[PDB]
Amino acid sequence: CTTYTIKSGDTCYAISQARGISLSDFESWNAGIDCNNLQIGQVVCVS
Ligand SMILES: [Zn+2]
Ligand SMILES: [Zn+2]
Repeated sequence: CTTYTIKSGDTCYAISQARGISLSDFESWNAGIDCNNLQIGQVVCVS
């Protein structure tokens, strides 16, 4: 897991798209993450 910290206006889709990964793979690395309720400062895996 490469970590990334959620910033204002971030979405799981935009994070995935910017890194050239599928949103499904991103979800598989992020244990039931709630993509419609992200918190500023939340830490996610991007690899
Ligand atoms: Zn894949
Ligand atoms: Zn939700």
